[PDB]
Order: sequence, then structure tokens, then C-alpha cells
Amino acid sequence: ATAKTIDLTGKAVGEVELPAVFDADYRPDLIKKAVLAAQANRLQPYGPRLYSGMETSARGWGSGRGVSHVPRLVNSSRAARVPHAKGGRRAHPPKPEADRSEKVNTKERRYAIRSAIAATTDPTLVSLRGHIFEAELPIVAVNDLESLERTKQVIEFLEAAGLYEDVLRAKYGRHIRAGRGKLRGRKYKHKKSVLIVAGENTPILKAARNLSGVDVVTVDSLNAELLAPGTHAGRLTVWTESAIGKLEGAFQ
Amino acid sequence: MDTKKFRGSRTCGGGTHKNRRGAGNRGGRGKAGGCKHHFVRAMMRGYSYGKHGFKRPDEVSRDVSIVNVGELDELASYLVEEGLAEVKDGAYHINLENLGIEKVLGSGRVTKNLVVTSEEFSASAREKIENAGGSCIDAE
Amino acid sequence: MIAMVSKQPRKQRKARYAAPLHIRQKFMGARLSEALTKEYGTRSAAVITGDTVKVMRGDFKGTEGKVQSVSLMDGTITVDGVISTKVDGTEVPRPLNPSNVMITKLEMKDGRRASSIKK
RNA sequence: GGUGGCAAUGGCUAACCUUUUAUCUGGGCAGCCGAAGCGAAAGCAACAUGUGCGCAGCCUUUUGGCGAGGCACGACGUAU
RNA sequence: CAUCUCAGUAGGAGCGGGAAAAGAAAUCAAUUGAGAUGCCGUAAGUAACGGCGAGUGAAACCGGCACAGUUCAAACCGAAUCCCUUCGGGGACAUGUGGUGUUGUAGGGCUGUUCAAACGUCUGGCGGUAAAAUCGAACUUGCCUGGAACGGCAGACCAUAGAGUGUGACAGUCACUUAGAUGUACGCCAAAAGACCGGAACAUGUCCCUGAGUACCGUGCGUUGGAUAUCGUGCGUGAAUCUGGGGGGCACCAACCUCCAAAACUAAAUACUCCUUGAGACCGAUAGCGAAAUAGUAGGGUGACCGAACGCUGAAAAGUACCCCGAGAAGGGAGGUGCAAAGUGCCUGAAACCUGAUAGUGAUGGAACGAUACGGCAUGAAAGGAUCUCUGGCAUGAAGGA
RNA sequence: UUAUGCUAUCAGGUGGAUGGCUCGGCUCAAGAGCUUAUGAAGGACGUGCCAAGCUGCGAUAAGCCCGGGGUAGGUG
Ligand SMILES: [Mg+2]
Ligand SMILES: [Mg+2]
Ligand SMILES: [Mg+2]
Ligand SMILES: [Mg+2]
Ligand SMILES: [Mg+2]
Ligand SMILES: [Mg+2]
Repeated sequence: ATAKTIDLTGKAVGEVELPAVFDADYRPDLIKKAVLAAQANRLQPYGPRLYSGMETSARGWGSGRGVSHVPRLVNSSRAARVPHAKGGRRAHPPKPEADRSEKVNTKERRYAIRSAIAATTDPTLVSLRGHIFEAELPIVAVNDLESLERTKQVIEFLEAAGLYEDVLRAKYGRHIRAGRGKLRGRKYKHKKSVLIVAGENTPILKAARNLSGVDVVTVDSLNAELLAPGTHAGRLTVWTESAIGKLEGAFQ
Repeated sequence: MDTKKFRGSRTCGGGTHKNRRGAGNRGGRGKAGGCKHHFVRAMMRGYSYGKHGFKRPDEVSRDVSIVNVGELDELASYLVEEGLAEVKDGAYHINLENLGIEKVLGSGRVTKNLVVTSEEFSASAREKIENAGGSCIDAE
Repeated sequence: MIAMVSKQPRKQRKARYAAPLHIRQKFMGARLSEALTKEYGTRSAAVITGDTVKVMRGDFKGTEGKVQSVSLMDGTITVDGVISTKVDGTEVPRPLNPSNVMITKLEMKDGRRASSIKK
């Protein structure tokens, strides 16, 4: 329905009627399913080598030799080729031909996306989910927001709209990860601040890009990860008039 | 099976450790043991031995699509709404070869006036169509 | 020059470890003093034997002196004044790292030095 | 089996294209299952409720009444 | 278990490139249509085969990726052609070099008319791709701890750059980078623009030409889903030629539909990984390749061949000066270096096993090495109790009850 | 001072587990893809001031000449 529109100076300069996507009921399980399916589809095959631990010609000694019945080397008494022998193969390892992609029907995936979009209207879900804000949900901005081209201007707008403390929270929450993930490329653990939505590709997708936590996307690139990080809806977001225009029958 | 349910069970739900050896604890591989020692199971599954009948070539055979008179009558308004049918002088002129149906059966009631053209007609379908004042044309 | 497709620690450490010896000249980089940077337009420079440095980190914060030698493979420089003593007593140079020093006087003798610093 | 989306105007797409790097958004009606069965085959082609008993629930004089689903009949399609 | 299956698999011989193979209907359909090939999806575990058991097992229609058609032999002309070269000349060739010509609701030649020139080859380099590489913002600010700040508390900035690595501990602002831009020899690609062979229709007919041990057939065997109706090939037999020939899942006859074999080439869509780059819900030193490579190594076998173990000082060698013992370049003591011995195969440093010390017990004594209750001796700092521990008095007291 | 021993804990030796680190491995994707009688791949022997192994090289032997990039050190 109606929501206040705020300019880059922070003053309400209109009252636009929201489309029917924003008016839907919250369904955690559908969002869960959609996010899990997409994260499963990102994955990448792995597994050991084809003949690992088995390139050998070991034979058993049989009985009467006073020892066990495992295969041994032909010119020694060292066991080989079996899963409980040192250097032997592994029983049931991962396989590169295993297919781990998940399926979700288009109707229920769109329904979960609508449910997640309508969740950003509720102040309670956003507030308890982690963020800090002092604005009137939902936040809607005039279409000149796509014209901003320097990060300083975006920071000025965020400060004037009461959404900069979340950006600072994400900046100072960046912290080193624990475990074997540091050595493989995942050195930090990040935080999610704010999502900016624009109708069409503009310089705003390049200006509000370096700001910590902020993810900027166009209306034709919304999925369930962006709106429910970790399968929890209630992500702070900003829209524009063009983005509101794009969502008359977007996911219905 | 639930592997974690059986950490510390040894046998893992099989009884003795002398079960779960190989193919001899199943009676053979595949549908093996047709009628010596699996005959009762063979008859109950639906794998009884025998050959019965013949087949005609698929070049000549056809599988006709069907539609009953009740179904055709009930959804007639939607048919004219989609522009499939036609409503000249009240009676519905409905052609079945544009839908993709090659025969009209007769289950159900008919009350509206229908002028149905198709290839085949059961006797009861024709009787029900013409007892409602309609007409049927053998479409050629 | 190794783009953002080198975000893996293994690749970065391979690049820094097995580098061609003409790339190890770039790792001898140190910040310039204010006058040097505002008169050459480069925010930094490379350290070469014969110039005066000001140590900024470690046990010798604030001590100045010339650079007495540079080794490419090791990646360390040697400075006047900064020394360590043997058990029997013999003052020895202590190696440092050029990213812990500041250049206050450049040594212009090559002629190609000015072009080498910038462009 | 437990939980869900859609629902006789049914459900789902496959390969592939849009990939802007493997995600993702939007297309893709070829095809598969359901919608009519019986019969070796040629072939033929059914109830869009006719009757009764009655649980839940509701009404009621607390005894009876209505009674979805359930059960038992009757009628019909086809093969012999 | 013998046909069947395993399986045209394992293995062998030959040939061969950046790809290869196939490829422009004597085709598939069904009444009337489609219009080269390859690869993916579906048809479909269907038709078909089978001790009709176990099992094996398609194609066409339809949807996509990518698109491209042509060249000989002969009929007509008869040297009008090709190649080598010392530029003189020489070889091939009438047993046919060259021109025309290439197909089916037939085509071409001979005979006559018309329209004129489509696809393709060459020169051309506008302009792109293009080696090492170059440039690339903003703090090394104050106090505290520390051996040493990238840390805590304050302050100041950058961002089309908050990917990441190095640096005496956690770095957007220290260094290399990153985002974004420049530069590049030899090569490759290629647009305008010029030159080159030339193609498309029509009318006329006792006229001429159109691929042979081939097509088909009998018979044996292999193979196939191929069933009297798959393909191959050993033996034997064996055509016609436009008034012709083949096909339409048993043979023959008739109608209808459809094509022109037995000569040749042909890009793209596809397969793979020695190699180059990138990424990872991958392993983290008995794991991951056999090998974190002085690893196909040490070693073992006459030989074909089998085949290991081994990572880590510290920020900086500052890698123990001088003195005493000792035969000593062994080793020990004292004394130093370092935040800390971390003292050289040196990070941490478990258990089994071995040496010593402490507590209990012990040379009259009976054993699954312990559970429960009561005592002796030893300990009981932290993390456990303070109407708690010990000893008694008083009030109520269930079952039971002298 | 009860010896030879038994049980428990502590200090030390031996040993190399656990933890932390890791220029290595493995899998997937995108590219690129022939070479040799003008003598290849592979092998033997030689080659360093002190040099045994590996790596590179060939009696010009951890190497020689030219053009570009790079700039003050180099000698796997
Ligand atoms: Mg292994
Ligand atoms: Mg060859
Ligand atoms: Mg061919
Ligand atoms: Mg087979
Ligand atoms: Mg950066
Ligand atoms: Mg190993």
C-alpha cells in the first residue's frame, strides 16, 4: 500500500502505492527450502583419484604362515590394498559423479520469494534479526538514487536516512574465522547490512558497491539468498520508484 | 539405513553376523529362482511364466482419444469463451477435430443444444445428443 | 600485477616465494618523506644502498643512518647504527625490512634513477 | 511414509537460450503421469446419485431427527 | 550347466590429427507429407530376441545446438592441355591432356530463341587481437600493555579500490596488489575498394549418353532387437539400361506413393587432457598422487617387474666468549646470549617402557585385582559446604510397636 | 633402614602421539593442442675454485651472441 518516499535530503516528497507483492503472509519453511536449494546448486564436485590405494599386485600368503590373511607385497610382508592397511584404499569415499543439485518447482519458489519480499515490511522481523535502524519501514527512495556515482554521496544519503549505523556495524563486525577455513580462502566472517534495489542498470550499482555489507542489485536479479541470508528473512532493504513499478506482477 | 542409530550395535540390525554374506542370503541374483523355491512370490509379484496372445504392428494400430457427452456439455460455455466453439442462433456448433478428439462417448446428461461434428459416435451418445434436440454430423 | 583471480593463499605465497629476480626489486619498496613524495609525485619508492633511512618499527624507532647493503633473495636491508653483539663481543649488522623504514635522502648517482622511480 | 506447492480451466518440464562465470531471473508444451475401461485381437464403450444402515457433528422434549466421509445394495460398459 | 550372459568387454595388429569418423537420398513416411550429416533430449525398458528362463534391447515422428553445397565418367569438339628448367630446351599425352556436364512430378548433348553474369579465388590492409611491461587513492598519528603493535582507549582520511598475501601479534590508508586505465616487436584476423572463370530460362525428338562379376539370387558361418522381415562375407550362379531400374519389414500379381546405387570431396555444432589459467561444504603429513620430491629414488628380483621412510630453531645466529676437570676437536661444571633454551633431525612433547623420591603396606600368607558399609594412616591452597560438620534439647510423627 | 616386592602420585630419560602451521596433492570449469633425416623423445659419459646427489648445459659444456623490458646488484 502507501508508504512515504524520502529524497536524498531526507524529506518526504510523496506517497506511493505499493504493489500487491508486499501484501503476503510469512512462511519460513518455503524460504528455507528455496535458500537450501540454491546453496546446494552452487556446489562443486570433488573426490579422490580413480585408482587411489589400489595400484598394487599384492597376494595373500594363505594359511600355515602364522600371520593374518590380508594381501601382502610379493617381495615382502607389508600389507596393502585393503581399507584397514596403511596406504590402502578408502572404503566409501566421495565420488565426482554424485549429483547434489536440488529441485524446487517454479510456483513454490516464486511464492517463497514473494513471502520474503513481504517480510521486509515488518519492523519486528527486521529488528530481531540483527540490524539497527531508525527509519519507517519500508524505505522507498526517489528515482535519482540511481544517479549517484561516488561512494561519499551514498554515505551521505545513508546517514541522512538513518541506515549508516548498520553499515558501521558490518564494518566493525568483520572478524577472523576459526578452523581450517582460513587456509582455503575463507579468512573472515562477514555481516549483512543493507540491500539496495534498482529497476535498471545504472551507476548506482558501481557506487554503493565498496560499502561494507551493502549488496546492490536490480529487480531482475532477486533471489532468496539475497533476502534471507541463512534462511532468516527480515533483511534491511531500500527501494526506488522504478523498482516499485517493476513489481506489479513480478513474481505472481 | 540410519548409520548413526547402529554405532555400538555390532550386527547393525541383521541378526547374527552370519547373515548379510552375499547373494546366497537373498536366494540368487535378480528374479532368480523362478519356479523352484520362489514360485509363490513369483506368482504374487506378477511375474508368472507364459506367453499369451499376439501383437499388431504399430504402423496400422491407432489409439483414439475420447470425450463423453457430459464433459462436452458442461464446459461448453468455457469453450465458446475461448473462441473454440460457436453460438450461432443459440445452438452450440462445436467441432471436435480442432480440440483433438476422435470419438464421442455417451456417459452423462445432455440438456443444451449441441451441433457436434466428429468422426465417431457411440450409439448411446447419438441417442442422448438427439434427445436434447441437437444434431450430430459425421465430420469428413 | 596478479588480478583478483589470485585470492588463494597458496597462489599468492607461490608467487612471492618463487619469483623472478627482476620482480624481487619491487619488494624493496619503502615510503618516502613528505618532501620527496610532493616533489616526485610517487607515494613510495625503492630503497637503494647509499640513502638515509629513518627506522619506524622495532627496537630502533627513530634511529637514522645510511643503507649499508641490500640483498634481493633474502628481502632484507642493512642500516648504519642498527647492530647486534656476539657473545664474545663483536658488533654485527642486524637485517631489517624495507617496509619498516622511511626514505629521507635519495642517492642520485645512476642517472636512470629518476626515471626508475616514476614511469 | 512426515512436510509442502498447484489442482480436471490438471501437474511438471527435458535438452537448450538469456549466464552478466558454473549460482541466479525469464523463456522452453517436445514429452511423461492423470483424465475410460474390457479384450489375444478386430472391435465396442459405463451411475456427474435410484435405495437402505449409520459414526462424527448439529438441532432437540436428552429421547428422537438431519446425517459429509464409511458400509451394504440396485443399475450399467466389455470378455467369455 | 551346454544355447544365453559376462561382452564385441579385457587384450592384440595396423593407420592417424588437433580433432577424427559421417555427410548431400536408388531415404523416411502413408493415404495428401518431409527434404545432407553429426551431437544432445524424448520415444522407452516400448517393439523385437530368448532353456520365451535369467536377461538383452532399438529406430522413425517431434524439440534443440550449428548450418553449405558440389566435383568426376559418357554423349559434342580432338592437343586448343599440364609440369620441369640453366629460359636454350625437356617430359606427359590420340590406350585421350583440355573445354561443355552432372540429374528423377528425369537431366545433359545435337538443333533454335532470350535474359546476361549468382556463388567463389586473388590484391588491399580502414580497423581489431596483440611479450616481457607501465600508472594506480588515503595514517605508519597520541597514551597503555608488551621483546616487537596490524591490538585497547582517543583522533584524521580514502573508496569505480573493504579480493588477497608479506611485514617482530588481528593492516582499506606500511609494501605488493585490487577497481580503473595505458603500452607492446614478430604474428593473426578483417571492413571499404580493384582484377579474375562465369550463370539463369524457353521451344523442338524411331536422335545420342547416364558407373558390372556389380545389383539380385542359392547355400554355410559370424554378428544383430532384427523376428521366413539386420549387417557382413566364404563358395556357386548372375541382369537390364528410359519403351529403363530400385524401394514401400514372408513370396508372387495388380493399383498407388516415392527415389536413381554399384565413382569423389566437403567447414560448424561433438570427444579428450601432456600442457596454461581459475575455483573449491575436498585432504592436511600413517591423510592427499607411490613421491610436501638429492622419488619410480633407497631397496628387492636372472627377467618380465615390485617398491618404501624422511616437513617445522628464533623477531634477529645474537649458533654458547673466557675459566676448571678430562688423553681429548669427546663430554661435564661454572658463566653468558635471548621475552622465552627453543642448543642444531632444535615448535608443542601424550602413553607404553625405564630410573629415583614420596604416602600406605609388607618376610604366618590365598587369588578376576572390584561393588557396598564401618575403621587406621596420609592429604584436603584454588575451583566444593558455614542453620555447613560434630554433639545434644524440644515439638509433630506414617507403617510398626515393646 | 623390612630385604626381594605391591598399589597410587610426582621429577627425569626414551619415544614421537595431539594441537597449530604448510611453496604439496586431488576434483571441476575455461583455454590451447602436434613434433622428428636441417637428426626427435629417451639414455650413457662429461661439465663447477673448493662439488658427492639433483637441476641445467655439451669439449664455446650451472654456459656464448643480438633486440626489447628492468635497475643496482649477481654468482641454481
Ligand atoms: Mg595413498
Ligand atoms: Mg606415425
Ligand atoms: Mg564419404
Ligand atoms: Mg549384447
Ligand atoms: Mg585493497
Ligand atoms: Mg604419504
